[PDB]
Amino acid sequence: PHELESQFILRLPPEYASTVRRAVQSGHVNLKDRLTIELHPDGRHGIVRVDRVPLASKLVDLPCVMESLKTIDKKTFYKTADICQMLVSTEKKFIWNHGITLPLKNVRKRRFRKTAKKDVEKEVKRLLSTDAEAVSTRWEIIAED
Amino acid sequence: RFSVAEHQERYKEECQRIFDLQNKVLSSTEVLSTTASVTSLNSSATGRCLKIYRTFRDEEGKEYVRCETVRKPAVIDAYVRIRTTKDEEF
Amino acid sequence: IIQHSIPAVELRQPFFPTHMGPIKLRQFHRPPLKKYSFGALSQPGPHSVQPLLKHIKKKAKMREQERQASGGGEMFFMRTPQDLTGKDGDLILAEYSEENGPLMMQVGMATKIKNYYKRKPGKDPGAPDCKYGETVYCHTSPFLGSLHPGQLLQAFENNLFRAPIYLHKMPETDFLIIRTRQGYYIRELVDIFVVGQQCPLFEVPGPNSKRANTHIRDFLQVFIYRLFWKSKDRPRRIRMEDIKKAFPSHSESSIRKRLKLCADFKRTGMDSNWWVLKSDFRLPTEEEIRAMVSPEQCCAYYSMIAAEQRLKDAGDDEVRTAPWNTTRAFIAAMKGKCLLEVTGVADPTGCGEGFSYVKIP
Repeated sequence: PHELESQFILRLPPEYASTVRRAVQSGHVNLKDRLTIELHPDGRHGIVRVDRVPLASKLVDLPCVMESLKTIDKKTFYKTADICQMLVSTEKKFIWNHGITLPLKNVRKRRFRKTAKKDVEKEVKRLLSTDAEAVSTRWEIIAED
Repeated sequence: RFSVAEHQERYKEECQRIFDLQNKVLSSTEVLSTTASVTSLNSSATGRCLKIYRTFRDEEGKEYVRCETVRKPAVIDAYVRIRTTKDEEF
Repeated sequence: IIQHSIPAVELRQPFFPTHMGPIKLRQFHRPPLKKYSFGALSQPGPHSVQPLLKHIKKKAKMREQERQASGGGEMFFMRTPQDLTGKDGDLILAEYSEENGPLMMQVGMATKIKNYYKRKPGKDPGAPDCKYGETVYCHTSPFLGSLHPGQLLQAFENNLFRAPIYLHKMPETDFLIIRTRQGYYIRELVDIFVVGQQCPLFEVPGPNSKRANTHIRDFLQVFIYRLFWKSKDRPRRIRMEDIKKAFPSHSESSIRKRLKLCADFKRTGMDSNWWVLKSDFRLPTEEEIRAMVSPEQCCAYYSMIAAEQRLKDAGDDEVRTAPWNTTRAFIAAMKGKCLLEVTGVADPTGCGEGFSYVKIP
């Protein structure tokens, strides 16, 4: 079978980004030893090791949706993957408010129409299980108390 | 009392001006400095929280009762919507 | 005019899913980073990224050899799923301004970049030249506004929408990591477009519409025909629980309705518990199956069911912002049926920027 490739964006500190960029544009396999990525079983934490120097990483959710588009003639572009995550290196914390481009900054706060967390469904599933495992349930919409 | 050219031209100019503004906004390479003020809703129209009493049996012999209060209007809506639907499933 | 990849026009399941559940409809076009169970990345620990520069230039030199061996004209290259990898070719990125657009391309579909250039009054030097796309001189503005004299505007143009794009240079810190089961791979990016508000050219159907139910029935029929084509036994035969694995929300009465014509169930003897193909039934050819369902209809259906989920999760203003209403409003405005209030609540920005596509008389 075929599995859709999973592309994400890696953001590095600027000096480390310059060393990684020089090693990528060089093209040797020396970069392969120099740059490693360890993703922790949290799923939202990691180390990126540039030249064997550890950097602390967080995999965050991006507010917009990006799409990689490949081409052979620079006139027709074929969509290859959807990018929604970024492993910035240096829950609410794992959500990025800004977009990658310069015009998109504070997009989630200003350029996004109010949208719901769809979280609440999981919380309701937790309450329903407790109700069904009980015997007697008493409910009242309340006031200030 | 125009019901024709006035409406059409007004719509056209709002379209062109809006488009121009959008073009100016997106192609900006100006750096933007890093919550936007919004109306804050009350705990629902009624301003009412939800409290649930649960009766369970512990190991050996016991009959403890748990009173749990849900102050989140979002959890409330989804909870009681299901309860009202169930009241009608029978 | 738009020629999608052969995985896209044949509606392969990895790229065009048969069924999307609720947690997969909430993560529509935002696929999370999945953990592998088997493979090299499934073992926990540090993993080296691998620089592909020799792979990119080897594949580009090989494709140029293929093009010059075929007479030197323009060629069609995306014939396999392995052509749609990010490991080769010139990648650009495309960011969207809206959170949830009314229409959005699936993986494997093609789009074009058109540079609309309105000449200056009288003499003009020529279109400011651009790295990507082809230039066209537009007297009649494609979008809602009109181009200024001497203004070039790039745009994504395909069958789904048409949207103004704006080329920005990438940040100096961001690279692109393509992870697969075997390892990590890194490219740099230099070009990233920002896509403005889309102008929809395809109408998203409504829920329980006639076009909606027709697309569901035709998609199920195309999947059944392609399972019959994949069958190796001579009286081609399929199993029902393959279709029940693909479409699990379907009642089995509908699947048996699709299999009633073109197949019959064998209970006993040979081919038992199989749905063999009827001997008088001619299985349709590849071009007929391609003419049954279009990929843009699948994208419109996916937009409808994703918007159905978002509205369902959020308990009339929101209903107006649903893509069936907004696509109907914009296409009706383009024929001149009706006008749109350009300031309203269907505005995907939430501020004065951007349009709202809801009908006004």
